[PDB]
Amino acid sequence: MEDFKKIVNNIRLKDTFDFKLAAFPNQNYDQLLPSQIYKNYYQGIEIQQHKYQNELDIKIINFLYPDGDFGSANKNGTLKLSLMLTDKKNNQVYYKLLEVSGFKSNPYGVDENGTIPGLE
Repeated sequence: MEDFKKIVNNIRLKDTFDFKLAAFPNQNYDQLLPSQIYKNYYQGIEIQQHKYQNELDIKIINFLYPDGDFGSANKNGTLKLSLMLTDKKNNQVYYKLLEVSGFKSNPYGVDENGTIPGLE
């Protein structure tokens, strides 16, 4: 169908697949702060794999702040997606961290509950 090692280097959000969180079914990426996603994906992630579904399986197993703390992520509207990629031919599982931006952001990194990065 297509060699896996050629399609894995092409996995990109909004292209190959999209995700929707069980906690925010009707909200786009740009209306969600990275911190909101990080604190609510435990409710469930629905993957919409648009391409390569014959050859590959894409799962987001963890959402991580690029630098380890929400303020930094909320400022850049960025997240580090920890992925699990299954090669459907051989059935081997591969892991890959992918950094994506385009999520809601605010200049100081304050979160959805008013918390300020580093204060208190």
